[PDB]
Amino acid sequence: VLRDNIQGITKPAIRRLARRGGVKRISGLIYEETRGVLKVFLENVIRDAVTYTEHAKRKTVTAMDVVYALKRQGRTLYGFGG
Amino acid sequence: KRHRKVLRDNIQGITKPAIRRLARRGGVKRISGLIYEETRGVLKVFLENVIRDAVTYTEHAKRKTVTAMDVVYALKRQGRTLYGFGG
Amino acid sequence: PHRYRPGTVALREIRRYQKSTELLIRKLPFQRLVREIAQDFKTDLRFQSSAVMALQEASEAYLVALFEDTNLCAIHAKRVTIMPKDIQLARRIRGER
Amino acid sequence: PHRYRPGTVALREIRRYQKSTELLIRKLPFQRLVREIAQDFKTDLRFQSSAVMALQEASEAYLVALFEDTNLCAIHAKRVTIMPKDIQLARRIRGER
Amino acid sequence: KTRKESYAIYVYKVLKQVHPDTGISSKAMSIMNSFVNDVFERIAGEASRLAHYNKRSTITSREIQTAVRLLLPGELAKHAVSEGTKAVTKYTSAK
Amino acid sequence: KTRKESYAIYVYKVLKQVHPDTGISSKAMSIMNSFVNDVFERIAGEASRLAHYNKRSTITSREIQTAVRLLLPGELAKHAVSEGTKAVTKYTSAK
Amino acid sequence: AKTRSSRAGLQFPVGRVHRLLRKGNYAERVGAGAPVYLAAVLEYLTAEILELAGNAARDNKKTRIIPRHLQLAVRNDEELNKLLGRVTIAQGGVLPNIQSVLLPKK
Amino acid sequence: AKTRSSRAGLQFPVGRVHRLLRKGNYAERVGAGAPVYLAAVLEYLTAEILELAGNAARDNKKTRIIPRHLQLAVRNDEELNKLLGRVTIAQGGVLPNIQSVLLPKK
DNA sequence: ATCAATATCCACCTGCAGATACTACCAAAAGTGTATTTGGAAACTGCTCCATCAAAAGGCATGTTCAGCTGATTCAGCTGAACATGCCTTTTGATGGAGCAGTTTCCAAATACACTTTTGGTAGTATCTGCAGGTGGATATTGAT
DNA sequence: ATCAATATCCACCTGCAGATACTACCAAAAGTGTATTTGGAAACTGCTCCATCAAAAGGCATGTTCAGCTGAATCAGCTGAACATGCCTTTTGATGGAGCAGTTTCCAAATACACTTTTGGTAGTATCTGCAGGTGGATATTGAT
Ligand SMILES: C1N2CN3CN1CP(C2)C3
Ligand SMILES: C1N2CN3CN1CP(C2)C3
Ligand SMILES: C1N2CN3CN1CP(C2)C3
Ligand SMILES: Cc1ccc(C(C)C)cc1
Ligand SMILES: Cc1ccc(C(C)C)cc1
Ligand SMILES: Cc1ccc(C(C)C)cc1
Ligand SMILES: [Mg+2]
Ligand SMILES: [Ru+3]
Ligand SMILES: [Ru+3]
Ligand SMILES: [Ru+3]
Repeated sequence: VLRDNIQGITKPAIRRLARRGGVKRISGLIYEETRGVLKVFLENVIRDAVTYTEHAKRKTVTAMDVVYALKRQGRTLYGFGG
Repeated sequence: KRHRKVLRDNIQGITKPAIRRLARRGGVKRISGLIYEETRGVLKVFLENVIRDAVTYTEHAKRKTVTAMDVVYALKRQGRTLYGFGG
Repeated sequence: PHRYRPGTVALREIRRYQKSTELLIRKLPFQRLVREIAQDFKTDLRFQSSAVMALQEASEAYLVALFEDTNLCAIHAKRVTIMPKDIQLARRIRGER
Repeated sequence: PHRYRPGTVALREIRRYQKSTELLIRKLPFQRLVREIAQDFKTDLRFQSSAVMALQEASEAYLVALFEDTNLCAIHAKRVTIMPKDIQLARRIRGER
Repeated sequence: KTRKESYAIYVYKVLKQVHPDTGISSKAMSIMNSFVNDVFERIAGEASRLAHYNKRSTITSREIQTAVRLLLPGELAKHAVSEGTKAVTKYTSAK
Repeated sequence: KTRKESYAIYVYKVLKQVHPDTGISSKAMSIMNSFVNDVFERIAGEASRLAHYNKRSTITSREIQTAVRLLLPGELAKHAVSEGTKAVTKYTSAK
Repeated sequence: AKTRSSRAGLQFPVGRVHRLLRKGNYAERVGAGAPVYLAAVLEYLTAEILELAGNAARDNKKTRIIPRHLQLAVRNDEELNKLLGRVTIAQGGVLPNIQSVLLPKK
Repeated sequence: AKTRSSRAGLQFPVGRVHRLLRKGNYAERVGAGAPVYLAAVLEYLTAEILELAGNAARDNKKTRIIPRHLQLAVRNDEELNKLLGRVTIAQGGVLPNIQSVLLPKK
């Protein structure tokens, strides 16, 4: 059952996230749109995190690498160090 | 110094035509009558935030004069970096 | 023979989900998507367990909040249904476009 | 006796203003407003004249950008007329609230 | 093996003064730690900036105070300032 | 009559290289000067943090390089990295 | 020997704060009161959040503060919310809030 | 008797850039390659913008680059537009841009 | 209205994941006493440029008029919500091994210091030139008809 | 379509602002060279904690049905654009001093170095408990009628 990983982010899960966001009714085309948006978000943050990893001459992305990438993207996160 | 004129209601020097122009530069074709007061409000908030910070840098330096640089640093703090005035 | 009206379960879920804090995407699907994307940047990468969690926490918070703005954009246009244009408006105004 | 239809001069003005770079608010009025707001924070202040210019360049660029966002909120609502609610939608999405 | 520092115990000491019967989860403590580190960085960062703008080699409480005003919203700033000036007064007079 | 420094003459040299018959207004120069200072501070900042995160006391061209990849978007980063690498290699061999 | 914290009447480590400022390249030099002041500010802000998070724990019939309590504390206070306006508290969720136009008709 | 700039093949000033790095307290120590590499990046970026600004001046039949041309340069280029997405160029104006629905007829 | 299907509420119970408690420990900060280096208020004064006055350039305020936009009403049809569960993907837990992190080493490179030269700034007085803002004159755009 | 009122686009000109120029000079640079300090790569290695996978758990892909939302069509009322009109306010150019900003002396304060005392992170072993997750039954909510 060959399938892209992006599609593992399913309709029900995207529906749950919308719900926490106060959304009542959802157009059918939202799901592909949301996946798009999520992929761009992960690209930008992952790009930066990996860049921290490479710099530290490591092969493992640490939580700290992620936390720092989030900070500089203006999305400070609390609870994973630093 | 003798006497020091009272400043009041100056927000109103931001006239209807001046606000229309800024809307134009910003691509706006049609403007409801209520936009003008709303814009004055928004402008006033923006100015207080930047002046507060600017004046704070001035006082820290023990000066009486607000510099271009005080403003430029206040603008930077607020994520509205300005080029053209020494920073 | 008992059926809930359109929107009843929708409202019920909003209350449920606005009350809890669990992650709402399954861990595995998310993990693969992460590794996939990372591959385009460097090969032979490993991830700490807390690294992937941090990424999931951030992506869900980001998406939850964007659905707030999007919902406001739908409402502005006198609708109750979120559409791709509402997400697009939100992202454009946020300066992500 | 002659008249342009509503919207014709408006578009003419858009092209004109989008073409030039001069400050669109009168200098003295803008300067009194700065001095007033500052005086309310602290008395007996002076301003370098480029300080005032800085603020004015900053405020006009802020307001022009806000109007593009506002215009997009009106258009989203299938209107061509900007309203206070469009500005408010822009500022909330922008995280100015 | 290497010692990993944390504000965790000081946060915990302050918890007890404020709510002697109340505890804290690990995850919550880690958040609180981030909080202090973050605010630390924002304040020191602004202070550094100030010292540089004014051609000074030193960060004094004057720089921290102005930093606090710039960074904190209104009422939070005022109290923080008063807690700060307070701590310095008490500290000096003490032998 | 204190000496106020700027990147003005270097901006002007580079301008001659790319557009030999073109001039620059002083205002345009002022903006050019702000832009260089701006980029400078932003790269130095990222390099600073980076070093600290890695418990380093030294900022080397390796730190600058990563700061450039963090700060600049795609194609500008690729090219800027070439030029800086080129300059260092050439700098090393030139003594 | 007596700690600089106790001298200043503080639960927050003046010594550590002093050191962290030095090895932070914030400036060439560091005055004697700056760590004192800075540490007080941090203690202050911690207490503020801890109080309100405590209260949030109380409301939900709990004695153990969890991330959700910090989230409710911070976002229900105008000033704390503004300070942490570009910050994400892991495992905090959101404030219960439904746009009224979405409510069913009476 | 050779500058580090000529040694590296650069117009931008390596000495200056070395000096500014030290006094900015970015770290205890500054490596010898850092000002070299940084001065080159700076040179690169300023060449990139001047190229594009030069063209905007030429497109307007002008010989002197003014702030409007710098703004045309930056805003018309995807990458410089992003690098300066939170910056304002005094006296730069905006890009001519009218939304479709605003135009006459159908 | 009533009636009933189902969601929601509160109370009480219970095992253990995740909290507090604890002592050794030792190592590494933080604090204490001595000698050294350095920064920046205060005192003074040149001198830039800020505040504050009168004359000229044109933009603002206000009333009128009606074009066309907005927002209400209605309505057909499309589209997303709700629904039941076997089925297939994720979760939980079990176990080698990559690699990250701890430690020690030694040297290439960085800091420090002290003449030695070069250069980037300004200042004085001059000298050149791109273009903004005026004119008139030829071609587009717009709206009535 | 045709006519025509009005904006727009050229082109050409000319003062003069503001830009490029240059000659004198200099202090603060950057450069050169020699002495001494050390950061971090580099190499070995120990033990987490990460990938992998088998077994156990359980959320979701499916298609069918129709309530109720979205968006097109239509229209009246009235807001906001255009424009004419009278003139008030801003802009432009030329004359007084508060305060900024540059020099210097001098001590109050921070650095440094080495020393001596404790605090805070870990690990060890065990010690303790708040509450998520389950039960039962009473009451609220929703939807059919
Ligand atoms: C709104 N109000 C409160 N503060 C912000 N803005 C402008 P003013 C009045 C100070
Ligand atoms: C509200 N009031 C009471 N306390 C808390 N906050 C700020 P201040 C006034 C002290
Ligand atoms: C004094 N401060 C610290 N804590 C206790 N009290 C009341 P709030 C502010 C929390
Ligand atoms: C409404 C109002 C007017 C002025 C201010 C200043 C003092 C910030 C605040 C609120
Ligand atoms: C800033 C502020 C506001 C209120 C109070 C109360 C205690 C009177 C104190 C400080
Ligand atoms: C000083 C003070 C006391 C209480 C609070 C909370 C309870 C709002 C905040 C500051
Ligand atoms: Mg006032
Ligand atoms: Ru106000
Ligand atoms: Ru108060
Ligand atoms: Ru309180």
